[PDB]
Parts: sequence; structure tokens; C-alpha cells
Amino acid sequence: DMYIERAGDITWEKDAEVTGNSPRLDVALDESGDFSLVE
Amino acid sequence: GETTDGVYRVMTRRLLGSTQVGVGVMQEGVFHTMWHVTKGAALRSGEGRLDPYWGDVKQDLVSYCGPWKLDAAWDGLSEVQLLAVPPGERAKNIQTLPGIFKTKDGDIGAVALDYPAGTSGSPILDKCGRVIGLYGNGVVIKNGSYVSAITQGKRE
Ligand SMILES: O=C(Nc1ccc2c(c1)CNC2)c1cc(F)c2[nH]ccc2c1
Repeated sequence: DMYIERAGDITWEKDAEVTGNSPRLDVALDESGDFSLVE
Repeated sequence: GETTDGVYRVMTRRLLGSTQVGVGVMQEGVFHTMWHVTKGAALRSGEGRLDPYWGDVKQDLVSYCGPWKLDAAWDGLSEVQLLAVPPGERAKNIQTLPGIFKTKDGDIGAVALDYPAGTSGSPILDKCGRVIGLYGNGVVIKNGSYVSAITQGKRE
């Protein structure tokens, strides 16, 4: 049996830790909702 | 039980101790999460029960208590924040500029941040605080790292 617990408010925070890149990837989506890389 | 708007953890006691399987958004009395987190199963919120209302394995989404309410979309230009709620750790905003998943049916935004699979369902926000999608469904790159799509549902 799964349960839920509140973890916070949904707000944008100014001056948050900025990380991560912006890749452009060729993908396919199958009937099972699974993504795969196309090359 | 608790139906206040906000980000919530999805937990289970089926495994050893209490284990976090995912995250979800509570908005307008509707709990929104990814299908692979719950697999359409009923949820508990204290003494209350949350029954599924809508779901789709291909979109990998599911809503509880009512129809999907989140309709905001990535503008294709601006940075976004992932309000990551990782297992055993406090909720934390992480700003990034999304990339693009190019598909036969059009382009989707994509966030490239590394989090455990239990972080799935964590919302992605725009500068107004609006949920533009959920994190948890994407691809594994050459680096073994994960790149998730910005998955949004449809509001009717
Ligand atoms: O496996 C993941 N996600 C998923 C699982 C099962 C299914 C789907 C997506 C959609 N069809 C069924 C996942 C999610 C994450 F956030 C992650 N972070 C690192 C690795 C990883 C992996």
C-alpha cells in the first residue's frame, strides 16, 4: 500500500544552484512509454 | 487526508523499511504523478484514500481524485527549475536550461540533471512557479547518465 507525504510548496527560488547542460537528442517513444536513442 | 497544494513524496512499506518510489504534485484537489511510480495503484494520505481517475502508460502519467489540471508549457527559450525531492533528502530547486528530444511527432523539452529513479514525479517549473511538466521519463546517454523529458499532460 503506497502513501503520500507533503514535502514542500511549489515555488520558483531566485538564485538557485544553476547546473546541467542542454543536449539535442534524436529519440523514439514506444507503446510502453519508453524512450530510446535513435542514431 | 491532506489535500493542500504542493509537492509530495510517494512512499511504500512493501520493501525494507519505508522506501521512496517517487514524487507528485497536488493541485486543485488532484494528485499528479508518473504512471511508472504507482502503476495506477490506489494511494493513501493518512486515513484517506486517493483513487486513480485518469492514466496512460505511453504518456507515462496518472491523476488521482480528478482530471489532469497541469497545463503550463516550456516556452522553448527560458531556464526552468526542477523542484527535485530526492529520497531521504529535503526538496531543493535546481535551475537549468533544457535541451530538446527530437521525435517523429515533434520536439519536447528535456532536462539533464542526475537524480535517483525515486526522484520521478518531481515537478519542473517556469519563472512564474507554474508546473510545466514532470521529471522521470527519458533516456540513458553514452555517459551512463539520465536525461529526462519535460512530460506534460492535457487539461480538458
Ligand atoms: O527508469 C526510469 N524511469 C522510468 C521507469 C519505467 C518506465 C518509464 C520510465 C516509462 N515507461 C515505464 C528512471 C527515472 C529516473 F528519474 C532516473 N534517473 C536516473 C535513472 C533513472 C531512471
